[PDB]
Amino acid sequence: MFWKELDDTIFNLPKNKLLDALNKKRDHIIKKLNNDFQKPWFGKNANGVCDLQEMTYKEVANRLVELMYVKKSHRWIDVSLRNMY
Amino acid sequence: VTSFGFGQKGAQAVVVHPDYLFAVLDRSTYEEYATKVSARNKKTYRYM
Repeated sequence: MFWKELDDTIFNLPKNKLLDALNKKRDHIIKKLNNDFQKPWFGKNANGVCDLQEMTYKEVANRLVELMYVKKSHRWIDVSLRNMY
Repeated sequence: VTSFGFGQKGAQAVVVHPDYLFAVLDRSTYEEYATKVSARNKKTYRYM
């Protein structure tokens, strides 16, 4: 349902209104990428959601282990994501 | 810092270390101060 909300509003726009609509809809999009959608927002500093450039390198790396390594089954999602980390 | 100019224009500054400012203020004010500096340092880091 969140896929459809971005289809009627953001994704049908042309290129000139695309970057402006994402700026005004930003913290609302970040709200349901974390809550509703399967691909989360990557930025997470001091348990606060954030932008990417306000994260340290260690919490950038530990968030890559959080979102690409399955700790319950001790395996990666992909080898090519292991070759990304 | 002394500077001598044309037209009989001499000058002198004296530049004291910051730690002699950071001992006229108590423990509550300093450790509240050092946080906003560490906040601004990372924010100016991203800007620079």
